Amino acid sequence: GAAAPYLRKSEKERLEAQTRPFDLKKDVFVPDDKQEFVKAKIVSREGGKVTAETEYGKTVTVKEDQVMQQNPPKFDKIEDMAMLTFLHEPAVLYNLKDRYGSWMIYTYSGLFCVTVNPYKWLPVYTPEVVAAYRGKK
Amino acid sequence: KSPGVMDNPLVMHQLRCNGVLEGIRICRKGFPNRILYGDFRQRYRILN
Amino acid sequence: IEFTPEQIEEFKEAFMLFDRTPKCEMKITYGQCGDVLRALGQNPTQAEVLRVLGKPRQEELNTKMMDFETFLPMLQHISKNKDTGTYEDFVEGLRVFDKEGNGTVMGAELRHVLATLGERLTEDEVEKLMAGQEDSNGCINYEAFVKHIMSS
Repeated sequence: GAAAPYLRKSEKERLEAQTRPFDLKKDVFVPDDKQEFVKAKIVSREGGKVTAETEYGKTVTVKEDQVMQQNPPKFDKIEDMAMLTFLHEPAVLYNLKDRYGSWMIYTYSGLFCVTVNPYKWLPVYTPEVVAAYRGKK
Repeated sequence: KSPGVMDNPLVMHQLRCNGVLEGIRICRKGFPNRILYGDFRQRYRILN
Repeated sequence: IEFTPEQIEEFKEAFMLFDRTPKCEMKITYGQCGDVLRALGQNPTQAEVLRVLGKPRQEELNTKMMDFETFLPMLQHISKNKDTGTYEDFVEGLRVFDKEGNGTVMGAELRHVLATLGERLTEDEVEKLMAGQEDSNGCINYEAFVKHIMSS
């Protein structure tokens, strides 16, 4: 829908075409220490064993079952969570970490929302916000 | 206890720990808006 | 179409009333164009009011003044409207609330529909619309309600 100022996230998101040619189609999530879960590519599959690199290019032999499928940036920095498709671990992990940092503490993960405590008197709780929100649509 | 700062090792673990994954797997269709049907019917009426 | 001797008197009376001045001048504000026409008997939306406003002003007081020479070409235009409403549109409409075929309406559910969508009423006007008496937990009915509205 249509955006507001910083109460919502940057919900007038774009669809930057750069990201599109990536949906083709053998990229996966590898475990890292630095960020946690990152992006890898299947280069060659030895049947049950795989040779999957990473963002850092180091080529590694892996076992099939670890390979979590990539969940496209079609769900990057939106309000709710709902639409995130391939629901394995890292697909969620990345998305919330960058939500908190992007100043949006609270987030819709359905009704049972997620908040990552800011610890700071953020100027959101002012009666400007509490003037608009009177049984609002 | 620091404002704005985040750690990855901690958050890594915590998102795995608060059943957040499975939590989004159901609460992706789970309605966060919920009111009364009598009202919404009466309030929309002559749109059609 | 043009105004009859009876209609000209109706327009003159209301307009002369609207002239509120210690020294008089014979003008109406564009804002007051609302309730004028209403007292004249024509039932318009604020959309209908602003539609015949010389100035693209919206609601405020202290923009433009209109003479009777200007006001009449307003009235003469307004008379054309056909869709004013009946009773039976409202009966069909208000029946939609039902769940068990009772035609009965709870107080909270009834106040909310008045406030929310449209030109809208306020909290205050709801307090006026319902001030009793002596029915708890806490129902009105659709038939008697509408007929009192039309009755005035």
